[PDB]
Amino acid sequence: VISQVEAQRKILEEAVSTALELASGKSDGAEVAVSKTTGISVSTRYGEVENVEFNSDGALGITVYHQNRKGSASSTDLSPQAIARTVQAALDIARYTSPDPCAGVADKELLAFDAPDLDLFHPAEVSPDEAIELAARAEQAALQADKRITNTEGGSFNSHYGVKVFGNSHGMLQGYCSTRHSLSSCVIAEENGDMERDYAYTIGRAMSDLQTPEWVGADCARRTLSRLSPRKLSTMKAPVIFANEVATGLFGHLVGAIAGGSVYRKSTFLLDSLGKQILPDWLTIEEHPHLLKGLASTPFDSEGVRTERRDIIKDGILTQWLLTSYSARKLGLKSTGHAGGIHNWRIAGQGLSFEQMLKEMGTGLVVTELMGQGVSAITGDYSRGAAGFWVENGEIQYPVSEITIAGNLKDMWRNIVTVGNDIETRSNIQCGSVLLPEMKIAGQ
Amino acid sequence: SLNLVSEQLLAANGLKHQDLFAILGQLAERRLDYGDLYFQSSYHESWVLEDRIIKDGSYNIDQGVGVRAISGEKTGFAYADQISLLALEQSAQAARTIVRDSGDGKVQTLGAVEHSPLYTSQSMSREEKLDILRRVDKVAREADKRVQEVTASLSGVYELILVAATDGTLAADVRPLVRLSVSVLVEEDGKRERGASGGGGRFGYEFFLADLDGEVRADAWAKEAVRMALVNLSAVAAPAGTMPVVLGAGWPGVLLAEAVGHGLEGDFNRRGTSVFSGQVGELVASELCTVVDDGTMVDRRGSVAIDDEGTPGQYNVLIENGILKGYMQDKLNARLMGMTPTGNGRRESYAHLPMPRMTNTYMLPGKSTPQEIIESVEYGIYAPNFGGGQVDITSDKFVFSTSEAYLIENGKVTKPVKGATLIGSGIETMQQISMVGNDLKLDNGVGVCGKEGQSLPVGVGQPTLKVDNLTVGGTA
Amino acid sequence: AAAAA
Ligand code: NA
Ligand code: NA
Ligand SMILES: [Zn+2]
Repeated sequence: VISQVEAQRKILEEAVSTALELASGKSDGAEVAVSKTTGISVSTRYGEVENVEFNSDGALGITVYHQNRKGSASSTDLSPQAIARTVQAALDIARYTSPDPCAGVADKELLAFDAPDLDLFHPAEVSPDEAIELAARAEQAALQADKRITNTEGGSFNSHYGVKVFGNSHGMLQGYCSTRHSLSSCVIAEENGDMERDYAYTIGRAMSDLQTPEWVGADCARRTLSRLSPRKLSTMKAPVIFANEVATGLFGHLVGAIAGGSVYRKSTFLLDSLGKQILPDWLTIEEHPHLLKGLASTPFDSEGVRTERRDIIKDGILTQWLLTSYSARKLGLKSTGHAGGIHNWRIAGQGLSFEQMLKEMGTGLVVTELMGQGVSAITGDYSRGAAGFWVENGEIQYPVSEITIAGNLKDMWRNIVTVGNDIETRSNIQCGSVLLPEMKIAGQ
Repeated sequence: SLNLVSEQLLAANGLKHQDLFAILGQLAERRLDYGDLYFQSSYHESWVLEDRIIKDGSYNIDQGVGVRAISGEKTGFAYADQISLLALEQSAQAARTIVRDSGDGKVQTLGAVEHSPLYTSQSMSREEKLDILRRVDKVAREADKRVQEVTASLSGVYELILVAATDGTLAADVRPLVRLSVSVLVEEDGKRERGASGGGGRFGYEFFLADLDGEVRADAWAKEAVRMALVNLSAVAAPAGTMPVVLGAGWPGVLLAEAVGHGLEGDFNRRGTSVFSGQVGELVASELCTVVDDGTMVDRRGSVAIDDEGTPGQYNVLIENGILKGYMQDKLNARLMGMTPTGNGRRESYAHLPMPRMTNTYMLPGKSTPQEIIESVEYGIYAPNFGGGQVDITSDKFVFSTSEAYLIENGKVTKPVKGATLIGSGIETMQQISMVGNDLKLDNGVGVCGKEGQSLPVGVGQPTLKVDNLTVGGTA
Repeated sequence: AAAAA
């Protein structure tokens, strides 16, 4: 694999240099990104091979600038003649677009000319038959757990490696390799004519970081069986715990509300909140772009800008926006290295286990799965479909479904009671379960 | 048409029909029910207006071949971002490893047949395209002094496809698609809101300058985005609980298209994982309800002259007077269920597997007037527009959020209310339909459907209809 | 299983 990848990396570096040189005589600036991803995706049904898919995907994108006018083009063909056609297409577009002084190559002083090695590349030579056996073991372990498991949506295994190279007309040319592997299963249980589905998974940059297939199947069966025979709650007001797996997404809504694109257009409910305490005074959100092997670590953003350790929220206070080159320029600020999103968020627990949080709440709703859109970027209004469990006397009583939870993000974030030590560790944003004092629940 | 596509995808890349025979032969060395070769090339352009200027544009190209080998439940699949003999050979040799056993080699002779044309095969100048966007900006800003921002975009695709299979299928398509999108922001005394409009279909950009009820279409849509934004600016908190809901005609058909339409896709029903599995012949809906999926609609975004397996688009009655009649299929799931292809085998591109998918999904009209429907409600909600949502076809749940909605009080539409999320069961909701209007419409050409990470252009529609009880996720 | 405009 490693010899294949280094051969690909050389071809990609040449593609970037070729595109920049073709652009250089006819534009004031240019940015070029290329990538190649290769691997396998397999599934099983009742432990037998179902699908075997061989993946091989390439891409080249260019943006050019002249008189502050911009134009872009892309191709999946990386031959020199296809590159030439792509460059000419972008140049032709920039003849007709209007001058816009916030557009252009990122500032030279912010570029990662000498980008750090973040150890994201851990290849495996997994054969299709080996892949199928991992997926089959996970699915079989789930199916064997309980006689109420009467159907399946299968086992799945994925393993891929990638190479990415970025260059621009300030002279940056840097690239890096990465890997991702995952294993999952999803089964169906039934009780009294009512069917429910759930899943479990493991993910990592190295194969030796994954949970076992038997762990995955056990977790899948546990989750699926816990959903059986739910109740539809009556309409009420009650306390709500966002379980860890959905609490990460609750903090996730911050990203859209502090993104520079929404801030300069005045299309965010947090427009007037920079420097304000929007979360509890004990709560800090840490961004860590340079964690070794990190799931969302990156040595530079999609515009080649350096990524930095930052506390986005510090003691409850909003400390900065999430900016790109264009949105920074609209605001009179500098890029914060957020072109392409956020880069590992961490929120510490305040001491309690999930069990201790149930005891503190006493009576209320735990949400474990959320559905739909239902979140307004401009107002903060929140209304989402939910499934989970009803809690009384500090103990889970029964599963619930076919209900909504509603509020406004400003009030929800400000009045968080606590965050648990039960940290979800498979995602970009990582935190434990979160307790809120009240939401409006719609049902019967 | 088959000749024209063959010259562009095969002859121009050094391939002949005998190369197709050779590669299908390589697949049929193994014990297979079916194999196919799928060729594609496309070009995509876009232009964007914002801050009263032509801010951006793009030109994107893709091309390639995908190869499948199928035995019973099983599929092997490989592909390449190029069209060449070597890419075909490498892809076939990888895909056929799904089964080790030898086959008899007995394929059916390749032979094309005619199908009905459903859409045409720069048609406008660059400055004329950009003038559509300039016109939208001018009309939106002129409509109300509170309009502060306008983003308008034009998108166009030209796509060629050719499919050849071991069952003798040899077919081609030429697929145009255009879309105009408009978004506006309004401001008053420090309060801001947004509204949107647009659409399109399988034709050129001239559609956007044609007549819509006595005005230029682009002008009408610019004004609609402003109207929507101002309704939202005035809207108050929505009520919470179970109550009657009147769903508007057109795009609000997305709610049942998604919940019931995905429920009736043949892959879920073959596996037994849909709530509709084994229910053919049963009453799954009010007797007032007939639901169709229709791939045959001339010029529509959701239509398929052929699907991605070469099966011509069809008018498929899924539910008729409340009774479940059958399922949407691809070739794989039709064989396993003992049924036949329906024209629903669709794939996002050559780099993805086909599966059963929707085309244009809608409910047929009934006998009530929309006025009669509204007059029947003492207290409830009227919902003429939605954003998006999500469905669970196993436990039978849907979740969809309103984008324009009102209270109904004493049989009249009254106060506008803010985004609310509606939740319910697909079967229970259809059984709660007590009135069906005489005002069928489809969406303007905006639908996008996702399944297993694959996004496709679709249509949705319905008349006005009344759901007697549905949970509304407001705050009040 | 997720649709939008
Ligand atoms: Na230059
Ligand atoms: Na026909
Ligand atoms: Zn869909």
